Amino acid sequence: ITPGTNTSNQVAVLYQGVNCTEVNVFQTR
Amino acid sequence: LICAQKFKGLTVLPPLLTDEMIAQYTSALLAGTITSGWTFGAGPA
Ligand SMILES: *[C@@H]1O[C@H](CO)[C@@H](O)[C@H](O)[C@H]1NC(C)=O
Repeated sequence: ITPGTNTSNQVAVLYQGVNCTEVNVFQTR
Repeated sequence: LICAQKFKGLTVLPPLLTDEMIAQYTSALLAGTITSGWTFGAGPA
């Protein structure tokens, strides 16, 4: 997830389907 | 079974609008239909 290279270079990763306990963080469905 | 087919590369993505948001939209539409009628669809309620 990125706001666009024209405005920023920060990105966020989303691992679709894991519980994120085998790899800020916010646990989602 | 979802956790018998997910082990073959298949993944079920959750919808954007959850059941609670759809229920809130339905309740808002019902309240607008009961109180205002057809005025809340064209302009103000
Ligand atoms: C997922 O993480 C939650 C919160 O830490 C934990 O309660 C739960 O046991 C975890 N489930 C799995 C499948 O790892």
